[PDB]
Amino acid sequence: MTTDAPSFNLITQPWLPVQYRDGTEKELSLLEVFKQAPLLRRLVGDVPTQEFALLRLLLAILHDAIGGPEDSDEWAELWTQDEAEQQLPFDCIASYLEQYYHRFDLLHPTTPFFQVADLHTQKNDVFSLDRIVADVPNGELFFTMRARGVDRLSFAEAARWLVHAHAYDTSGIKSGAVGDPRAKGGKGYPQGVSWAGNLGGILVEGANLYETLLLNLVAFDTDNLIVTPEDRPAWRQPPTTAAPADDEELAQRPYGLCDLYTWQSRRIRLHYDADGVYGVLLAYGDPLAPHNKHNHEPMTAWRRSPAQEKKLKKPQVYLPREHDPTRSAWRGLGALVAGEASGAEQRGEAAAIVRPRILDWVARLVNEGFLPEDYFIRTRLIGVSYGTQQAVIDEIVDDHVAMAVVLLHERDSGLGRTAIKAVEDAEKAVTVLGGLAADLAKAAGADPETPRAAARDRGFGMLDGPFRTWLATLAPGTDATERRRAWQQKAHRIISDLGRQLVAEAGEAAWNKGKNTDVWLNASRADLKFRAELKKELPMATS
Amino acid sequence: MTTDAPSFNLITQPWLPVQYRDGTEKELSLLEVFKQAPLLRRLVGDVPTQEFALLRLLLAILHDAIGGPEDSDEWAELWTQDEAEQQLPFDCIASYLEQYYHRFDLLHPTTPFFQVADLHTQKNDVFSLDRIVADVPNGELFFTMRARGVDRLSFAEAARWLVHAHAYDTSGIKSGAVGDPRAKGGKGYPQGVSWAGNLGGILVEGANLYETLLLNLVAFDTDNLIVTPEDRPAWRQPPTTAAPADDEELAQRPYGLCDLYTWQSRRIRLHYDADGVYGVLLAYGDPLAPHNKHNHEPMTAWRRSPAQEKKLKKPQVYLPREHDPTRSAWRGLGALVAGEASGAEQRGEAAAIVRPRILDWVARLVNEGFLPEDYFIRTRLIGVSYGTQQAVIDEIVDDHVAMAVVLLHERDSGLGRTAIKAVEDAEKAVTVLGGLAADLAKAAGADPETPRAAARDRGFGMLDGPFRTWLATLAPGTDATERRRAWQQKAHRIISDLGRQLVAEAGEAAWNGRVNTDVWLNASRADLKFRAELKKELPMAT
Repeated sequence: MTTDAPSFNLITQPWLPVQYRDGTEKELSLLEVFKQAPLLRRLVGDVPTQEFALLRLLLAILHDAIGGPEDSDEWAELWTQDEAEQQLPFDCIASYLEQYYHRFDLLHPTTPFFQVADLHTQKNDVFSLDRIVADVPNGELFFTMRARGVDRLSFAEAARWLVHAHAYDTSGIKSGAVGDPRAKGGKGYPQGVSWAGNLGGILVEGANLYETLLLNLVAFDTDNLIVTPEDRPAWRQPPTTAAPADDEELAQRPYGLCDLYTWQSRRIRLHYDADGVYGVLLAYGDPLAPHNKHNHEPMTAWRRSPAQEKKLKKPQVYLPREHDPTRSAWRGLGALVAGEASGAEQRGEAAAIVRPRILDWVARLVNEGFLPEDYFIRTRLIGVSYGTQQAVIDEIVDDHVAMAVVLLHERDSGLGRTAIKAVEDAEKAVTVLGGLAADLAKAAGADPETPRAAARDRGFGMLDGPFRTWLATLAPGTDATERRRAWQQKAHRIISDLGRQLVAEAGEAAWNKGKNTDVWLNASRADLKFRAELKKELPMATS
Repeated sequence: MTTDAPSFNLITQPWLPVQYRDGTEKELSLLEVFKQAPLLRRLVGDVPTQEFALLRLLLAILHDAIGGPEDSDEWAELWTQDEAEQQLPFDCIASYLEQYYHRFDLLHPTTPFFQVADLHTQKNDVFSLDRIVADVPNGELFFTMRARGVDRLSFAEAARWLVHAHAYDTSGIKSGAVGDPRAKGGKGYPQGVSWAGNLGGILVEGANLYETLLLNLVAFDTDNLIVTPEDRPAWRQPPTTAAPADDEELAQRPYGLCDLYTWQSRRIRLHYDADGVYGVLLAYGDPLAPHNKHNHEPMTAWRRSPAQEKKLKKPQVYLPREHDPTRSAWRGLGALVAGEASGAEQRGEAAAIVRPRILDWVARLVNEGFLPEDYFIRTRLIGVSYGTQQAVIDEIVDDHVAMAVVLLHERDSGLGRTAIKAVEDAEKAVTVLGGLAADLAKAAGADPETPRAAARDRGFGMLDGPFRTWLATLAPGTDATERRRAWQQKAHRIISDLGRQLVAEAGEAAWNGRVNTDVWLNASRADLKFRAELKKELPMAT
C-alpha cells in the first residue's frame, strides 16, 4: 500500500502535455511520447520554457538510449522524411528505460526523480510551490494569505515544473539545505541562475515531434563539441545530496550532452500526499558557470566579452548571447545564420564560435546532403529574462524564425547574405523613421527621446509580419537581386505610410499664435527631409 | 429595469475586509467601517499596499466630511483615549457620503467610481485582471494560458485593486486610451509609477482603526503644508476622461490631501457581467512628478538629491526617500525621529524637511500636550519596490516600528538621541561581526565576500528582535545613559554569541573528523581580534 505512495513513475503515467496534428490535446507518459512522436506537432508546456527543458530531457534520453549519433552517417539511419515511415527507435528506448525504472519515479522513497529524498531545512520548513511555478512569485514578497491556484498541483504538473526549475531558476537567496556545506545559517546565498537560464536558447522544430527531436540530435563528432565517453544523464550518476559535487569532480564536467541536458542546478524535494503535491524545499544545487562553454552548449549563440576578459585576467572569454525581449527574432539573423553581431570587429569575435553549434549541426547535415537545401525549419528562440539582481523573472522569451535551410549553407555571399542584408535594410529604414519622430518633436518644442523611441516601435511593429514572410520566400531557386529589391519596395511602402500617419498625428496637435503654425511649416519641412532620406537608405525601391 | 441598472455602491455594499479585536474578520461597507472603527483592530488588505491606499481613501473622506482639522484644537475635539467613548463623527460623515452617493457606485453607467465609464481601445480589447492584481503578473509575459485565479474577481475584490492601482502601479508601456493625446498608435509609452509608488510611505497606527484614522488626520495649519481652499477628492472634481488634466490645471495641483490621497494616476475601466468582474482596461492618467513635493506629501521621509539638481538645473530638489527592503525599519529611525540620514551633510539636506510631516504632526500634537509623552504608536512602513525599469513589481515592503511618542519630543539629546545612537551601535557591532567572518574566510583562503555578507544578515537578524523590544523600554520615566548601556550590554552578548557560532562553524569542518597550521593559527587570531574590537566598538559593555 506504500507501493501506491511511490505511484508516480514518469515512464508510464501521463504527465507530458502534447498536441496531435488533428488538434487533440492529451498528457502522455515518456514511453508513449516516444511511440507517438511522428503524430504530434509539439509539446504544450505550461510555459514555453518548459517545452525547451523537457525537449532537452527527451534528447538526453535519446542520446543515451543509442549511445547518441557518433557520425552524421550514424544519425542518418534514424531519419526519413517519408511521412508514412518515420519512427523513433522505440525498441532501443523502451529497453533503456526498462533498466532505470526506479530512478524515474518521482515519488520514490530514496532515488526519487530529480530530487534529494532527504532534504530538510533545520526546522523541516515546507515552502509553497510559488517556488517552482514560474508565472507565480513568492508569497513572502507580496505578503499573501490570498491563495493563487498554487496551493496544490497535480503530480503531473509538479513534475513539469520540477524539471523546469532545474533549468530555469532565479539566483535568489534560497533556503539552506542541511548537509549543504554552504548553508550559512539555514540560507543559501546567491549562487547564480540555473543553467538553461544563462542561454539565449535555440532549438530546431520540424512539422512533427519526431522531426523536432532528430533535428536536434547532434552527432558527437561535430566540429567544436565536447562529448567525453562517460557522459551520462543525472539519473545515471550517483543520487545527489544537499552538497554540490566536489570541485575535482566538477573539474571535468559536464561530461557532455546527457550530463548537461540534465544538469542538477538545484536540489529539490517535493512534499505531497495520496493525490496531490502541496509543498517544496528548493535549495542550491550544482554551480556551472557559462564562461567559455561554447564547446559544450549547442543550444545558444555566443558572444565574446572583453569586460570579463579584463576582469578574470584570461585572454579569450565567450558567453551565451541572451535573447532580447524588445527585438523580434529575425532582427538577429546575423548571429544565427552566419555568427555576426554588430560589435564584432571591436571585441574580436569569431563568427565560427558565435553561431550556435546546433545550427552548425544542421548546416553540416545540409553540406553533406542528408538534408535538401529547400528543407524548412522553425528555429525557435527560448529564454528567460531575469529581473532585478537575477533573483526574479521579469518575462519569458519565446520567438522563432521560420526559414529554409539554404540560409545556413549560404551565410557567405549566398541567399544567407541577402537575408542578413534585408535585415540591415529594415534597421536602416526604421532609423529614418526615428529621425522623423525627433524632427517632429523638435518642431513642436518637445523632447525627442520618447516620440523617437515610440516611432521606432511602430516601425519594427509594422515591418515584422511582412519581413517574416519575405524571409520565407528565400529558397534555392530565387534570385539575390530580385528579392533584395522586392523587400526594399515593401519596407519603403510600409514605412513611408507610417511616416505619413506620424505627420498627420503632428498636425492634429499643432493648434492645441506664433509658435503654433510653426509646427505645421516645420513638420512639413521635417517630412520632406524624411522622404528624401528614406529614398536614400532604400535606394532599390525608387518606384 | 432597475435590474437594468446593475449596481454596487461602495457606500452601502460589503467590500473592505476588516479585523475586530476579538479576531473576527468580516468584509464591510464604508458606512459600516466608519461606524465600527473603535471596534476594529485593522484593515486586512489582500496585500499591505491596499491598506496604505485604502486608509488614504478613508482619510480623504474624513478630511473632506469635516472641512478637515484646521487647528490642532479642532482636531482635539474629536479624540479621547477612552475606548468607552471614542466615536468618530459618524453624523458629519453619514450625510457627507449620502450627498455623493452617485459618485461612489462602482458600476455607475456614467460616473463610476475611480474610473472612466466611456474608455476604450481602437479595437476595444479587454485585458485580463493581471493588470490590477499585484500578486499576479501579465499572462502575456509568460504566455500563460491557465488561470491562476484572475479570470474572475468579485465586485468587492475588484474595487479594492482598482483603488490600489491608482496608488501603486508599474510604469510599463500601457494600452492607449482612445481620446488620449499621448496614445501614439494604441499604446501609451512609459510615464512613471502611480503616485504612492513614489513614496517610502509612512502611517501612524493605533490600537484600533479609530485611532489609526484620527492619528493621521493632519491639521492644515501644520507648518510646511500646502492645503489650498480648493482641496477636494476626485469625486468632487468633474469626472475624468481618457485625457489627462491639462497643464494649466496640474500647475496649481495637487490641491492638498483630499486631492492627493485620491489622485487619478491612472485611467481605468472595469469590464463586468451581473456577477463578477472579468476584464479591465488600464491606461495612463495624471502625471505627478515627486520632485520638491515635500510640502504636499505628509506620508514619506524626504531626501535632497544633488544629482537631480544638476540634471534639472535647479538649486534645490527633494525626493521621497524610499524604503529599503533588505533592512528592518528600526535601522532607519534616524530619519523618522530627527530626520537624520548618513549622507546628510554632503547633500545639504535639511533634517527639518527629511522627517515625514506625518511625524512632525504627532510631534506638534505632543508638544502642545494633546497626546501625553508616554503614548504608544506603531509607525508603519509601506512601499513597493518596483522592478526592471519600474515596469514590474519585485516585492512589497511592509514593516513598522513600535515606539513611545517621547521619541519625537526628546530627539535633541534626550531619549530620541539615545535611540538613534543605539541603532548606530548595532550597525557598528555587526561590522565587527562581518570582519570576523571575512578574516576567517581569508585565514582559510576562501573568498571573503559572501561569508561577510551572510554574517551581516545573521547579525541584523539576531539584533532585530531584542532591539525592537529595547526600543519600547524608552518611556518618559527612563534614563538615557542607563538605557544606552543596557543596549550595548545586550548587543555585546547577542553578537559575541553569534561570533562563537561562526568560529564553531568554521571548525565544524574538522570537528566531526573531516579534513599549514596557518588556518588554525590565523583563525585563532581572527577570533581574538573580533572579540577585542567588539569590546572597543561597544565600550559601555562590562
